[PDB]
Amino acid sequence: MDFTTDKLRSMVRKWQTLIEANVTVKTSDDYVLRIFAIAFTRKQANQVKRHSYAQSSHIRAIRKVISEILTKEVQGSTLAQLTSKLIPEVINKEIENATKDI
Amino acid sequence: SSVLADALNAINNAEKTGKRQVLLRPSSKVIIKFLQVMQKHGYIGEFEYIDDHRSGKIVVQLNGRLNKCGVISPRFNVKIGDIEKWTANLLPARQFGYVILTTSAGIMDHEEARRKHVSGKILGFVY
Amino acid sequence: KGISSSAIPYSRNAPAWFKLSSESVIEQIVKYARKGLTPSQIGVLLRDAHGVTQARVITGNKIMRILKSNGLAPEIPEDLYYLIKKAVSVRKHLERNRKDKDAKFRLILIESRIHRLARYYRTVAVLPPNWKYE
RNA sequence: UGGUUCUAUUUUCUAGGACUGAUUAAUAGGGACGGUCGGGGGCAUCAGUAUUCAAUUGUCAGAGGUGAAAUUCUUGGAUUUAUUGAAGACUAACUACUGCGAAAGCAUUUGCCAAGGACGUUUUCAUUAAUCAAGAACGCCGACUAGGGAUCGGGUGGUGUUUUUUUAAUGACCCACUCGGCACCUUACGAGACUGGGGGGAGUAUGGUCGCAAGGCUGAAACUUAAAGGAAU
Repeated sequence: MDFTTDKLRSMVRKWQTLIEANVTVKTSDDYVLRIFAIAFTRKQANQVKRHSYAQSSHIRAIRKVISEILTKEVQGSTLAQLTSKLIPEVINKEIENATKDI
Repeated sequence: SSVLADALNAINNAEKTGKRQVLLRPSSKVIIKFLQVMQKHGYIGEFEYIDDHRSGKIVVQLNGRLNKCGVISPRFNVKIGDIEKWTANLLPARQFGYVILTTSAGIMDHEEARRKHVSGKILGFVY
Repeated sequence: KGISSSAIPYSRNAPAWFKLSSESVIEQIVKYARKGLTPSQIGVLLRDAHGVTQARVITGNKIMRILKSNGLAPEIPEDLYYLIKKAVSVRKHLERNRKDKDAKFRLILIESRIHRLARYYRTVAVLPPNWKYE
């Protein structure tokens, strides 16, 4: 699976940070997959400072929980189960819910 | 730098910038006597020694009448016969300002020193 | 340079809620020192848990004098000891990996700082002369 | 730790003797601690897609490159396309009048190794300090007042929204204050006294000195001399 280049070029904006992670996970079959992840630091509503950067320890902690919960979503899936899991974009919702604490 | 020199530097350039109060820290007996003789001649107003337990602070109030403080950094001895010569060589004019000396009878200006007839080492000037 | 130090109060009394004894503090001090803590650690533990503000105020004198009068003197002052062990930790790092030019530079700085207060302590003769840093 | 002897009920309690004696705690300096902070360093690890090369297909006549061309490769299949491998680098956008480092400099992940700074501190030492010739490592000004907006790191307080719950602790934003930084925009006030060098800028003249430079068809001069060429026609 792969994005088009225009999608992530349409996502990258300055005055934020992109946290990107990747893990090499073997599924419940013996397929081994290198699976990536990108995420961009939002600014809250009522935020008046123009930056909304992460403090790089928040980046390490966010990237840690990204790696842990998506290597939990693999190993607990086959290829067909993982494909049906990442069609309706719901591992992204798992990452968002698990990371809004940070 | 010294401890009398930076106090007199603060009390100089604060008055040049036109403030009505200086806070100078730290504070010694020689600083108290120097401000004592210059308020005896009317260059500063009141001043107050806030005692913290470290070394002391002074808040001087000063109106307009000073235009230069200083210290003479080698504390050379002067004589009663050469008080007039040293005032002539370092003061602005003939009767303009006072040279302040550390004497046997304490910190005094030059004209009080030669009034009660005692010499000493030079400390600094005010005019 | 930054201004971040501790601000000693103007009072020199016990704070009038300090109901403990002026001797049980000394017994706790010598107990912690004999179980093996540096005097700064004695002071911070005594301040945090058994709430003596500072022991020069609440006891008679400062706690290195308390330890030296109760027999628990240091071999070498705490400043020199901590700088010595930091210098030898950097020296073992340098023998381990030898392309750390920045850590060589910090070793030159730490060794200069060793020599400065070792010279001070030697002219005071806290520690004996003919002391070298090995 | 050792030893001597004094009081009343088989064992209770006792008295004495030999192996320290000045201040603070600098909006000076150092050291410890705490939660941290950073693209500071070293080692190891991980990834990324380009590029180059190679293998395998598919297809066929061109591909580079230039202002045009050319050297070069190419029916023994170049360029293009797809799959895969190998190599050496490099760390795109995020990336900033931001950060860190003594400077040169430093940008992928994770871990280890030591380090460092700012902050917090009712911790500790107590003048241990500042500047630089020599030497060593790496390689509009100042002694000067106030501010203002924005930003980076820490801290305190407030009390709303994102957060959330009996697994650990831990956020993000808003506001005020405060400390310390990289800058920016202003203000007020001060004597602030890899070594070797002729003398301003723009020009002008030259009966001086040192140079370089003209003539005149070539051949062709001792020879009025060929062929051929030039010029004008």
